[PDB]
Amino acid sequence: KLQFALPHETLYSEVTQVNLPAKSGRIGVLANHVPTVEQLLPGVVEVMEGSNSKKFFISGGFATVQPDSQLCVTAIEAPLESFSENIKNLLAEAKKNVSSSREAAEAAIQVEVLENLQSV
Amino acid sequence: AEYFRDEEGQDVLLFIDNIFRFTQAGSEVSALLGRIPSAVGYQPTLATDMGLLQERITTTKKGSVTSVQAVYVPADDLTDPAPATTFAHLDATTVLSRGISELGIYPAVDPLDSKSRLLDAAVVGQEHYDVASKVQETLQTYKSLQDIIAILGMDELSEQDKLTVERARKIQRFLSQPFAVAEVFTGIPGKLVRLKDTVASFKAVLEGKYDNIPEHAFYMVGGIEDVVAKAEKLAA
Amino acid sequence: ISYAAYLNVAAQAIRSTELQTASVLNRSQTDAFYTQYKNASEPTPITK
Amino acid sequence: ATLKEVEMRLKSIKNIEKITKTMKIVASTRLSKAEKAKISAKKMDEAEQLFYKNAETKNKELIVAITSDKGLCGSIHSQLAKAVRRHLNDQPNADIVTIGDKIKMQLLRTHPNNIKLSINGIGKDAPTFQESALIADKLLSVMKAGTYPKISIFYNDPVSSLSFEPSEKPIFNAKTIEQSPSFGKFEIDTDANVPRDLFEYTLANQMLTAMAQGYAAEISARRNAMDNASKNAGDMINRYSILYNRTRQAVITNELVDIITGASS
Amino acid sequence: YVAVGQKRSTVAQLVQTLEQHDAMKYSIIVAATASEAAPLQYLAPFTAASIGEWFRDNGKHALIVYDDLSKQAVAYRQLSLLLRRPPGREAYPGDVFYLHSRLLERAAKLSEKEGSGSLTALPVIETQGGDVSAYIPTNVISITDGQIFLEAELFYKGIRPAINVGLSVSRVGSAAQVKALKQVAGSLKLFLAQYREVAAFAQSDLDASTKQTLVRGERLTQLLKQNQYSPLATEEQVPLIYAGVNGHLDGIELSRIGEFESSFLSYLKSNHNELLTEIREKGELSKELLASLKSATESFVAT
Amino acid sequence: YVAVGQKRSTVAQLVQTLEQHDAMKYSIIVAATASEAAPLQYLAPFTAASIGEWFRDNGKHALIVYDDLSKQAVAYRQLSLLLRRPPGREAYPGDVFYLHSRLLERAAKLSEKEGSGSLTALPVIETQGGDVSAYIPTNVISITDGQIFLEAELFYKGIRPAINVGLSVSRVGSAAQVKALKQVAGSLKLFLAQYREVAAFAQSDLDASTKQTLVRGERLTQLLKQNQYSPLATEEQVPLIYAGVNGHLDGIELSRIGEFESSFLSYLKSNHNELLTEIREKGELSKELLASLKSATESFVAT
Repeated sequence: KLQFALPHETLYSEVTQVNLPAKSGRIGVLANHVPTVEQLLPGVVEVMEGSNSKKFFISGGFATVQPDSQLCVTAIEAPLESFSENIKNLLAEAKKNVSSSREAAEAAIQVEVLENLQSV
Repeated sequence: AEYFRDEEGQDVLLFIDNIFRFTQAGSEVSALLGRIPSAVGYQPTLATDMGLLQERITTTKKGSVTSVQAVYVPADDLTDPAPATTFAHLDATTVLSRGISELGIYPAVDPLDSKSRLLDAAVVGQEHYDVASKVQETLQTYKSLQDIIAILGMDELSEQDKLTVERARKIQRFLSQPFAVAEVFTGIPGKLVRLKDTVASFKAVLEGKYDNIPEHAFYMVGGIEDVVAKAEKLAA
Repeated sequence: ISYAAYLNVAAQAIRSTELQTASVLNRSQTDAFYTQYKNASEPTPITK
Repeated sequence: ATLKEVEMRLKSIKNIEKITKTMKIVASTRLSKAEKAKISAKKMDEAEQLFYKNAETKNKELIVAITSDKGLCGSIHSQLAKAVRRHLNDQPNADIVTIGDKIKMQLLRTHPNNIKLSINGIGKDAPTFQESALIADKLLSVMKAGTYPKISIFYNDPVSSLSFEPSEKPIFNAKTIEQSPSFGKFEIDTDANVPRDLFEYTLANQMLTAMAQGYAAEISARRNAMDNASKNAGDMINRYSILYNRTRQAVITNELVDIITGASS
Repeated sequence: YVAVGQKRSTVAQLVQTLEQHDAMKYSIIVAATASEAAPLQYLAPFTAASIGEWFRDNGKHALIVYDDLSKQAVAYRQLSLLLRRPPGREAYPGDVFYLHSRLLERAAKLSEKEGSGSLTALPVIETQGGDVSAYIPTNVISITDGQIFLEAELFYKGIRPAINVGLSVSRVGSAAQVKALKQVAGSLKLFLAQYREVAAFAQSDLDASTKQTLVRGERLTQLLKQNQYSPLATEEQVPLIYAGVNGHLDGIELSRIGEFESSFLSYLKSNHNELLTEIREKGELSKELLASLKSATESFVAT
Repeated sequence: YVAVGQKRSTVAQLVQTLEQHDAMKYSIIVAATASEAAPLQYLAPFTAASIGEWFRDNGKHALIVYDDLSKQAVAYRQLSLLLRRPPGREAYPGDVFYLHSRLLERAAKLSEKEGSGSLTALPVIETQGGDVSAYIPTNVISITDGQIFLEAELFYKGIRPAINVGLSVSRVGSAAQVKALKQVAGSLKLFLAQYREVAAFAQSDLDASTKQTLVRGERLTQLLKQNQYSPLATEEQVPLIYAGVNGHLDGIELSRIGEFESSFLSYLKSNHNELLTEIREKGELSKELLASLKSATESFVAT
């Protein structure tokens, strides 16, 4: 059972294999998996229910396998369309910004997002 | 009229147009006669003069002059003296509303504002009274129910409440009757339904015997027997 | 920089991708003023 | 006069009726969006609670409360304010963070001592993660949330779609995560500072849910209240209408009498 | 029964109604219908009161209903204007106060020397749109002692008789009551003048105390109404008031109130009408009768 | 045109305006100006009506515009009061109802015996603060059938003519409406009706249905604006209304409606003067013409 929920949408909140990018690297959850808490990093997420796979671009969040086999994924913005150039333009601007200013951390997040997007 | 009633024995019905114009005319004659006009510019003899007109209208042993009057109340102020004098004479009121006509109901008579003073139980018969009271209650509840039922949603209706809605909307359509005179005017042959059969019709509709038949199969129908036929044709 | 502030910034960045909706834009644009208060006086309103 | 002062006042009442009508309808429209949000938010919340429950959730303090900048949302503002006052008797000197003006003012009256942080510029919008995130971030930095061994959040739970019961719930501190037997029901290594991360994340996620519940209660209350207003205004239309009618008749009579008096001479 | 300014047809129905209830034989009807000439209408109450005074001056007790003095007012207005006496206040002639007052004070409870005659005046005033601040009604209110204002809203909302209790007073009424109906009377007028307040603020925090009062108030209100043209015995009124005052009836759900009254009365008559016969003649409820009634009422309450 | 109580200077402007539009060649202006004596003012509409009768009697048609009978009333008042004839309500003569009725009944559409002629009439009444309750307005309103009620707010809001369509009725109405214009304007009545109801919603979060109505209503309001002293042809009334009815104009930006209108007219005049001439001469809108008309509107909407 997968519970994948966002503030403004609710997705999978059964599912067979879920592939997650986590503080602990990358984690895949299949059936019984020991109950965990993981911070989800800004991510490309794949959720597979049977052979069907849906691919989500995710702003990071939290993942918590519950001991009752409920994979609580909470994230702010997760689909395929979310990945679907402008971000590269933005990163250039944001990089210039790092020179003066928290904004540095923002731009760092942007490098991660651009790379993560580029990965798709 | 009195020649018809007294001297031809016939029961007759005499229409009068605006009784506002009766008052207005009387008011002028007073002023012309130079009499001091009384309250709210109305003849001092207002009550008595109307009294003569509306006491010559009466049921004699030979006949009866029934009178339909048209009251075009000024300013819509029922508190005005001219309406008051009229209301004293009136026995029943038929309140044809245009809202009702706008609900496609011809007759245009607003059932909730149509009231009679000889709607008394003894007078109209106990059975008729009970049936009438139920139809009034049904419609009254229906109107109130529709106020928040429409806004909140029709699904909010209880089983009992939508039973009332079902009966009521069927009664509302069943009210629609084409008129013989207006056979041409609507294009639909009229229906005249006798009083005994009116009681019978509403009794059945209240018990929802035929309620399981479309509302537009009750639209513009005649008596209860008639709408059995219309139901069949509508379905066909 | 709180962890969820970090995540928040990422979420805003993520709609920059080409395909967009008003509710998203509203989720990426809001203003307020956090105002301090004393044990009384209110240090000057500073935009959130 | 009599006549004109009646008429202008009646016109005022009419216009008021029109406005209360308008608001009530618009409120229904706005309410629909609010309710939708509240569902999604509550679902998200349930996932966080899934951890806390299964973990065993066993616990100066913090009090956070939410009521919009704007009023005329019925007694949402003051029923919650009253419920703060009772539990601020309970607390010794807890610091109240008031998210939005209406509750801020009422609480300020009750104690000006306890009010340390307050927000403003929230209510007009429907709550969004952006707002919550920033509010949370400032809550951590400004109020140093960890100092408080227990946090409590106040909001208005929209009990039924015609009712609102002011409600509170306790936000679980990082200490809670630490001393809960959540190692026995979940697994983390130690490299992650899961208390310091999960605390922060659920600080906002819990607050956002509370904001959503509240926003829905506010708009719902506003609809209910403005509807009751329309009814009260209607009654006043009828009451002044009778006055108008009487006044109109009286004017005719009084003027007429003057004419008669002149004519008589 | 003085019928002034009433439809000659309607009056003929009234006469027939009275003869249907075979009541004509103890009553006189004076009639000055709408058709009848305005000076006759003007003189119509005064003449009727002369007839009444003959009974009063037999020392015998009588009653006179002047329905409607408002129609006398319109008549006197007409007459005055047709005499071209300058228009009075509100266009009602200025001697209108004298007209009503001279009429009204001829109804009286005399002294023992005069053999204590009665002639009870109940005059019927037709308030235009229920305007209780209008020259003709107020002048009458000032003349009479006590008024029984009736309210349209309640009438419409099926309380017949619609006795508005905000605007009904009796300024010499409590002396009238037989001791039984003083004892059972428990100032329900006060209680339901708390019910009016309770339902005033029903439309804030509705405390259980207010709710309890509301529950009683509502239940009492249901009890009061009585179908028109069916009057009830004085004896029968004693238990009904007892029930409500002693809160025995308060507890019966609103739906079964109608049942409760008829059934209660039937129950009492079947159970022992002896108690009611005693209170009818004695005209007082002894401590024993009060207890016996408490017991009997408790007996009905159970069933 | 019957100029009643109007300053000689104002009527000079009227005469001058008539001369500008060279309309004297079918006009008659009966003038009783302010200066003219109160008997002349009294008889001025009456005199005028007689002038109309010759045309009517000859079986022709004509239009007599009594402007304004409100000032006629004042003159009759002046006469009656000065002749000490009994005064009446609002110090207006008792037979003022009779005066107005006498004038207003001498206009009609006659039988085919009488050569089918008529005298159309259009009385003008000046409302003192919009008080239709006022005695002279109430009387006239009763006598007349149909009213057009201009409203000050609309005038200020630049809707010229300022006709308040809520307060305009025409009992005879559509009986004399041209068939073409009748066909394409049932919708227009209904749309405007919705626009009135949906008016108050003008102040945020609004249903799409409500917004569609709002868009239609605003564009329609602009369409019903007209430049004063520049009447438009019926053959150009019909196309414009068809467009609005078909919601073609809805898309057009609010500001651009005025320009769009004139352009549309010129576009029709150049492109489709076959259509215009057909509309005019047939006096009816054939389905085939309406087909073409939709096309023309579409083309114009595109550019």
